[PDB]
Amino acid sequence: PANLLTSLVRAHLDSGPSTAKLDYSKFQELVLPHFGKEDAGDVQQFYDLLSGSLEVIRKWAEKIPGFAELSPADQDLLLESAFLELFILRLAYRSKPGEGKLIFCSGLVLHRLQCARGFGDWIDSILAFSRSLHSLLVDVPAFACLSALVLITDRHGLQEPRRVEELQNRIASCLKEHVAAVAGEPQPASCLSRLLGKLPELRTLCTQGLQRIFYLKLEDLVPPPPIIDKIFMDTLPFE
Amino acid sequence: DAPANLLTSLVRAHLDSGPSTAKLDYSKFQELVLPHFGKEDAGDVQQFYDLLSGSLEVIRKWAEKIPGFAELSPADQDLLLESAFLELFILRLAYRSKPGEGKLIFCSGLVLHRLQCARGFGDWIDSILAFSRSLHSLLVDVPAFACLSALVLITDRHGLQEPRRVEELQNRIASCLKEHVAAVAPASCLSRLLGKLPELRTLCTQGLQRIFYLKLEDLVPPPPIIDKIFMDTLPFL
Ligand SMILES: CCCCCCCC(=O)c1cc(OC)c(OC)c(OC)c1CC(=O)OCC
Ligand SMILES: CCCCCCCC(=O)c1cc(OC)c(OC)c(OC)c1CC(=O)OCC
Ligand code: NA
Repeated sequence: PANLLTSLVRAHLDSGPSTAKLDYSKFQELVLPHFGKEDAGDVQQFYDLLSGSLEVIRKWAEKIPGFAELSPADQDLLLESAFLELFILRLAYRSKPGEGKLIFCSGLVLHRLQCARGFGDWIDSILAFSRSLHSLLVDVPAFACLSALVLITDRHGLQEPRRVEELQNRIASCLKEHVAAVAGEPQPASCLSRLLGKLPELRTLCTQGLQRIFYLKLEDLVPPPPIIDKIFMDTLPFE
Repeated sequence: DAPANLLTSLVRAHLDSGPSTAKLDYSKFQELVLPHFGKEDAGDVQQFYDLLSGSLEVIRKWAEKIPGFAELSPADQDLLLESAFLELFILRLAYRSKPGEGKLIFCSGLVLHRLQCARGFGDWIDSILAFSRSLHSLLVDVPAFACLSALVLITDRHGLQEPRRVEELQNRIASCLKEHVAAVAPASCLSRLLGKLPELRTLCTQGLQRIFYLKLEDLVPPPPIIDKIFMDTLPFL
């Protein structure tokens, strides 16, 4: 149970690596003593980790009941506008901040110190958020709704903002009755307002992502892939 | 007119572009403010912008005083000014500041404590004060600095209509600087100074990032000419 809750759960679990398909062939806890200060390699990896999730988040979104029923312009705006947030949220939930382990959606496992030069201090902020997310001890169905709710949310330029809002309300309702379905002791709506407290912090983290990309576009060692670029420019709110 | 003529003009342009020890404005200064670090409100951001704008109006009038500059084409004067503004704002602020006391001293005469700049400027201001210490330790005298800042401005820029008249004027100020440093008694102070250029370069980048961040945040609109400088400098636009 139940039918919305189970589709979400399935779309979530299907959009990422099983425990058995994790790839450690690249993971090095020891690296340094060095920097890039930015090397091409760092930057090209940063961007490749980013692009990797694109196709994955896009197929995940399609399995959300109702998402395929929004206008195609609305589907593309939600996806573009939520991309960085979904990338951070899913990374944060997937990773293991106690050990400094980042686990990407391909299955690829990397150490923080392997990510540092590419992501800059951003990786540290993501890790902090992941530490905080972990201690909320959020279950899979709660997570399945939370990420869906990051995607399905009001955005400037929506064609059918009311239909996006009814789809979001179904999801929030599903969430609310699921975290109340674990009743004793909590049943609180404290659990709830704590998990929902994680969305603004996420938006703040996304801004830090846009900051890193601005910085890398500035130095121009290696251009972003056009779809990341398009999201950067389509979502920077300023002729 | 008819001592030291180009040099005299440079010094005189320099000195009239900034405050006398007597004209320092302690009216907003507080030796201790307790800021909420990492965040900023509209008065913070507006002061940051005003500080940038007033600096550019002042750099404009100083430039009008460099012999030859005001006879460059209008578009050339604009382009030189817009292209060097961040460099000049950082170099001039660091040169007159008092980092041993956490004091930023702007061209208008406004004195502000590092703590007071934290919210508008973010980390950038701390890094500018590092460059102040770095600059101050080279003991660049005022006539050397008059020539140096002027050479930051007068330099090749892509899109000049009259690049050779700019290079002609660049040659004039270099010969002028050389005469001066030879009149005041290998890898030289200038070589040493050129060695600080990467610091200045990074501080300009850090300025461009702070402005990006604040535009993203959008508490208040930026001044048009500052916004145009930010936008013109982006190599991807
Ligand atoms: C390489 C750095 C060495 C340390 C010197 C620091 C610069 C300085 O405080 C200074 C000292 C002067 O007197 C010697 C002077 O001329 C009157 C001068 O120009 C206005 C300045 C510069 C200035 O920007 O102040 C105006 C408010
Ligand atoms: C044209 C593309 C060049 C990109 C390089 C970084 C641009 C920058 O930081 C900058 C931007 C400006 O305008 C935004 C500007 O004038 C205010 C300025 O003063 C020299 C600098 C400083 C500078 O160019 O030297 C250190 C980097
Ligand atoms: Na992902």
